[PDB]
Amino acid sequence: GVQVETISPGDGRTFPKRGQTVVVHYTGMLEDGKKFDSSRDRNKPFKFMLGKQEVIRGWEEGVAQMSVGQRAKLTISPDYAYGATGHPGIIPPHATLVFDVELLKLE
Ligand SMILES: C=C[C@H]1CN(Cc2ccccn2)C(=O)[C@@H]2CCC[C@H]1N2S(=O)(=O)c1cc(Cl)cc(Cl)c1
Repeated sequence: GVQVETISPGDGRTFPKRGQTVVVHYTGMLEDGKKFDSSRDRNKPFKFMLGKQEVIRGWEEGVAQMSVGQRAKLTISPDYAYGATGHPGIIPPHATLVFDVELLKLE
């Protein structure tokens, strides 16, 4: 599954739901490894629409637990990320992922 651990608090009121456009900054890391990607490298925020399965399941379930303004750590098991296959060259097989996510706004 996905574990959500808060780093810094959001508004405690505005939590995204299916069909909303969520704007975030994030860093993605392998558990027991290093960073593999971040939004903040280019500084252009990452945008996605919740509940359209355009991001991994752990994001779908974990970002839905975040409110606007919040920064949280998401720990995502392989079955909620990229499973047995991964994405060779960036995410290995059977990888647990850790993300530092900051939910900026709904757009
Ligand atoms: C590239 C940005 C996305 C990619 N996706 C969607 C997705 C789309 C197609 C293939 C793999 N993943 C995702 O679901 C998640 C979570 C949202 C932020 C980013 N990733 S990510 O795990 O950091 C990532 C980032 C990058 Cl550069 C490549 C991969 Cl294969 C995965």
